[PDB]
Amino acid sequence: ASRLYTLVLVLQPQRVLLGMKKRGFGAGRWNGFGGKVQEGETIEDGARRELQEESGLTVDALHKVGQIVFEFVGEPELMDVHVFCTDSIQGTPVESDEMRPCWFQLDQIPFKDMWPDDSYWFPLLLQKKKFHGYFKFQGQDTILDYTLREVDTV
Ligand SMILES: Nc1ncnc2c1[nH]c(=O)n2[C@@H]1O[C@H](COP(=O)(O)OP(=O)(O)OP(=O)(O)O)[C@@H](O)[C@H]1O
Repeated sequence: ASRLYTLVLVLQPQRVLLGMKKRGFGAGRWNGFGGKVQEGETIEDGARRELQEESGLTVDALHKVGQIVFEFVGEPELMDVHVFCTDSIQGTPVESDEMRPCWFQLDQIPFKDMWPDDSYWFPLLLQKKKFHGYFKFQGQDTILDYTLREVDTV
């Protein structure tokens, strides 16, 4: 019972781009760019499309960095999130009614205003490591249990 999602982090040597979600589930947090994979599109195609829709950026080269499964107690569907990274983009980030982009220096990542699971795997992403993770949440603020392991192949 899992649904496919993508998450894209535009990570450059000195900075990372995040977007403040304006509405819906998880509004008020800085997150990567992503969403549900559509019928007839590959996971990577879905990741490229979501980055454009949510940030206005065009990505050519994408790299798989992680796979994270999110469980929300009381919600039947698991989120099967395929995480990707790019340092190679075109365009300028665009603010829309749904999302506000902002660049962050790597030592100023706003963890207090991000999903709690980011504090576990973002440090791996910054050190160019690949990972498989699982987080079980109660509501939007509490991690009940989790697992996280580094892998060589995502
Ligand atoms: N680290 C994280 N942990 C948990 N949830 C996260 C997360 N990062 C992140 O973006 N999310 C949530 O993941 C969800 C992604 O789904 P979404 O943005 O609503 O997209 P959709 O599948 O509806 O398609 P879209 O509207 O085209 O983007 C949102 O509810 C975000 O709050």
